[PDB]
Amino acid sequence: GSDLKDAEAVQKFFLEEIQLGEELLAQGDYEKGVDHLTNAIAVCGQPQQLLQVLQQTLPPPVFQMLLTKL
Amino acid sequence: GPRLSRLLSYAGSGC
Repeated sequence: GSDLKDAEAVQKFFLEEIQLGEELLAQGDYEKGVDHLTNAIAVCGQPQQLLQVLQQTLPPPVFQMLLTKL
Repeated sequence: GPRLSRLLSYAGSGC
């Protein structure tokens, strides 16, 4: 009930942040792009799989900066 | 909400 609403709000934010971030990376804004991806990672309960996926899809120096941000 | 694309992406993330 409220549990569904809680989960809905997180799932919307998660996908919206990843999609905003992806678009900023396409636009060559890595700075703001990574900031949004770190918002998606923040709401991720168990992020290790997500981080391994990001590591496959990002240049390593960018993955590395992302880690330094969390 | 719920939307399939949010459900799928979240399931795909393993989060």
